[PDB]
Amino acid sequence: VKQIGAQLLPPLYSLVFIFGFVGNMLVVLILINYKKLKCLTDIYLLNLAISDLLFLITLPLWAHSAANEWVFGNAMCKLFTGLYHIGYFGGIFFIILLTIDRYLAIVHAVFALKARTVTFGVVTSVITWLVAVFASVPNIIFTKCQKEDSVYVCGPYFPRGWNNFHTIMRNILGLVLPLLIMVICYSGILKTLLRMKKYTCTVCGYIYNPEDGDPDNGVNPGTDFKDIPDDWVCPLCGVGKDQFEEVEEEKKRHRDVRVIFTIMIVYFLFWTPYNIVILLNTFQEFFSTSQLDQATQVTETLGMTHCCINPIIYAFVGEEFRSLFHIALG
Ligand SMILES: CO[C@@H]1COCC[C@@H]1[NH2+][C@@H]1CC[C@@](C(=O)N2CCc3ncc(C(F)(F)F)cc3C2)(C(C)C)C1
Ligand SMILES: [Zn+2]
Repeated sequence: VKQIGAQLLPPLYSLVFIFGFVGNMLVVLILINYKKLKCLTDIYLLNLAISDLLFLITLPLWAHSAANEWVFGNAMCKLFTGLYHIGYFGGIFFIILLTIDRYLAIVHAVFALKARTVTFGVVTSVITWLVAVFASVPNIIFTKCQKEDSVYVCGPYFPRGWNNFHTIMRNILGLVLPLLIMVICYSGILKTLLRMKKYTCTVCGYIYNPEDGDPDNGVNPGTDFKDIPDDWVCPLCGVGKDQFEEVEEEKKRHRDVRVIFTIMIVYFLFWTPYNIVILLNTFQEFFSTSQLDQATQVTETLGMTHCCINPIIYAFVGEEFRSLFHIALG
């Protein structure tokens, strides 16, 4: 495990820092220059890129210290632990705000006034950074630079009280809160999208509008396509219900749900294994102890590579890159 750490992490963390810094800085430049931070969602996307930047700028010191002793001092050990937790806790909170922003705008039809868009986004973002700072305060206090087995190490030294409280709070803030928000928000968004979703016929091209409906053949307005009976047929050509296909939303705010939903799902796939093993390692209910100790180190690496995956999601899943690529040519 110690030799695997000296071999695997230095080149891995170097590649994550190169791909991560260039990618996340491009997101910041595209939000400031192309989008101009006009919408409310753009301010939280900018803070999410800053959350990743603050996190990934600590990788050169972790990459270096994976193969040799800690030589930056106790002051840098405390500072770089703060940037890790502010970047980690900060990031997950801005993903929750982007999910809440979409839930209220799609499910409840709420909108920020043009004059109060920049004012609301700035005040709530400062409050989020303050809550992310207070969540990192315990980790900055107890993480120190001490010597263990004649080797200088920058690691956590929490008493049994604050260590148990650290573990449960990291799970509540990084695993229970985002997952509890995911199930309530995205289901509610899926419910309202399904009712308003339009369906196009593959034969004649007849686009079924739910707001208008089809009063002619006994379909009152505002009815869902899934709620229409099986014996129903197309008004133009009279084809069957099985030939009708789905239509993508014309509104970019409705198509943007897939971008933020992926960001949330990818966060869980990378950070849940770490959050679960620290809970199993701290609260040894039935627990073999060496397996949980090595598993905490392996799952931490996975979580630390997550910083460079956010710009890759906006490139492939998001249409904001393909639109910018067409503008860059003609
Ligand atoms: C100062 O603490 C930091 C801020 O506060 C939270 C904890 C965080 N811990 C740091 C994060 C960098 C760190 C690390 O990433 N490690 C440990 C050693 C290790 N050894 C082998 C493998 C292996 F086998 F899986 F490859 C993985 C790993 C994972 C280390 C390189 C300095 C420990
Ligand atoms: Zn038809």
